[PDB]
Amino acid sequence: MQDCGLPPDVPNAQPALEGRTSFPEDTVITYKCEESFVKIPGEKDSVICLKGSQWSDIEEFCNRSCEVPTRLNSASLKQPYITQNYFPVGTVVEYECRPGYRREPSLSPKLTCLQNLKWSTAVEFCKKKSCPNPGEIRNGQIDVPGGILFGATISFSCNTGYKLFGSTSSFCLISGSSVQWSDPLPECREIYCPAPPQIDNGIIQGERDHYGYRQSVTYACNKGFTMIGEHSIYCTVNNDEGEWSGPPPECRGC
Amino acid sequence: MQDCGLPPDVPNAQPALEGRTSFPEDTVITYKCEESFVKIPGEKDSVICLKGSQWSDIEEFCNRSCEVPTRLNSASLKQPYITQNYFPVGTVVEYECRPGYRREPSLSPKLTCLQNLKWSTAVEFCKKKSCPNPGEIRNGQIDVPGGILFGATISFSCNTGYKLFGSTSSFCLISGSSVQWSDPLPECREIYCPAPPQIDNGIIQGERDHYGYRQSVTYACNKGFTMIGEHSIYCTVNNDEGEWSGPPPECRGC
Ligand SMILES: [Cl-]
Ligand SMILES: [Cl-]
Ligand SMILES: [Cl-]
Ligand SMILES: [Cl-]
Ligand SMILES: [Pt+2]
Ligand SMILES: [Pt+2]
Repeated sequence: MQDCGLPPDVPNAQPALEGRTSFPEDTVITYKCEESFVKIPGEKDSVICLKGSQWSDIEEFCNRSCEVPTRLNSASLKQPYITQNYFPVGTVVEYECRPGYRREPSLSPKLTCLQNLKWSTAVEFCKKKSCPNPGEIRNGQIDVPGGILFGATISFSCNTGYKLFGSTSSFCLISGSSVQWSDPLPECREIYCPAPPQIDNGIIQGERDHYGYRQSVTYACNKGFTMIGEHSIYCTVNNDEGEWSGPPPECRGC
Repeated sequence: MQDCGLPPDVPNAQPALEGRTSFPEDTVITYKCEESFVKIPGEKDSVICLKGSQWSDIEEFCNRSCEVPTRLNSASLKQPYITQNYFPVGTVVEYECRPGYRREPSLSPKLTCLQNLKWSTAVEFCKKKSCPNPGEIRNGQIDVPGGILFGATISFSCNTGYKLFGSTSSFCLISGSSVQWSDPLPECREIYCPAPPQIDNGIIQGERDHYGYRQSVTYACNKGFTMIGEHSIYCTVNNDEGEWSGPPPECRGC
């Protein structure tokens, strides 16, 4: 009926004594690997106090191991590395691209545990996916300030004389399997000036169905009359309504 | 004696006595109609001293006449009115159109000498001839401010994106028998933008031989290069030179 003394001394491991120094038979003491040490899977990490005041045998069960690889935005830890914590020197793990990222063939998606207990240099093996080419807007313009990769933003404009109809911008969002543009290409439609005013005792030289930006209309008085204002007027617009340069000339009189 | 006294007194007429008061037989004295007066055609205007110191008979030979019809630009006196100077009250003359004018049937080409010794009111019996239809200008405009009659002036313009080549105006001048357009219609030629600049590490999507107004050129970076700028630029045509909307997008980098 004798108690057990102090547990055996295990290298790189510290036992949880619970402030005790003597333990009754059938006492199980568990060790915890020291800093930079991860318990070797399948190894005895504890001791029991047996008859004759004797502790059960126990061998070193800790190996200097890497910390769980740091999360990456481009890729994730494949299985089963994604659930492991024991990473002794020489341990290599494999990654798999996230969404929306794509594999850079020329580069390896593997990380190694260096002697110094750190993961080998990180390379861009998982490169950002690139949305389809914007295209082109008829009588409009697309602005790609920072490429068209996953996360980029592009804007749309309408050339002078045209009003934009649709989305004014678009984002390279991730959509399921691949990547796509948030909003669709708008349309740059041609602005039209309201029918040119008609004048008393005068007429419009060759009238047209519609008048667009920079388009003019020339007037002509009737035999025996005179103008009062500009002879012609042109279709203004600016941003983004169609407007005539000014009032129409004037004929008089009789 | 063989002499004559003073010549008979003729109304509205004054005789040329030549400093003398007595005249020897066979002396012929001539009278000159007074102001506002013209001598009657085919009528004696002179007396002769005959035997017995007696002057030959003489009757009034001076009316009472208008003045040579005032010069007009449209019409010209007919024959023989164009050579006459004796125009007593009631005298009516006929005109004939000049070049390039034409008679206006509805109106009479005759002028009368009124009691007040003036010509009846002048009407436009000889109107201005008209010039052929100016026609039209492909991608251009013709400005007819005051009809196209003889003497009129018309201007020519070139629609946006086109440069005028030829006469910028024309006048309806008389061409022998008729009146014709001084100069021939000009040419509305299409302005071209200087060859679109090229960018480093990029290319022009489907380059063209020439670029006209509102025509654009889309750029494309080279693999591994990010396009930073306006995905495309268009050719703005400003009165009246061809210019690119702006700078071309860029490809980085390095
Ligand atoms: Cl692009
Ligand atoms: Cl005017
Ligand atoms: Cl005018
Ligand atoms: Cl681009
Ligand atoms: Pt005018
Ligand atoms: Pt582009």
